[PDB]
Amino acid sequence: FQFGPSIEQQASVMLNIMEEYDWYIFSIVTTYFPGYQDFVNKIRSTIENSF
Amino acid sequence: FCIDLLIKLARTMNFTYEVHLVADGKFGTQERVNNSNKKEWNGMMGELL
Repeated sequence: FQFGPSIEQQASVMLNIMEEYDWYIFSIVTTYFPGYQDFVNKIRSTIENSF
Repeated sequence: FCIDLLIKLARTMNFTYEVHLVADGKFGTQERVNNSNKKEWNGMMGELL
């Protein structure tokens, strides 16, 4: 076990700081680093589940 | 209305049927739930799939 953030919950904090300062305009830039599947999927999921 | 039409559909298309009410009581919508981090259908739509 590790004292480390997850890729998903790091993306969750990214949207939290966007919400407080009202940054709703998005742009995802990723590479072939083996975590790009999980990073954008978590971000895409939260977009569709809020007013 | 729909049971009378179903009896007609079964007779012409020659199949037998077992009718059961939907357990959820709902017609069916896509719900994330987020327990599995994936959307799933509820209601009659979920039962069919």
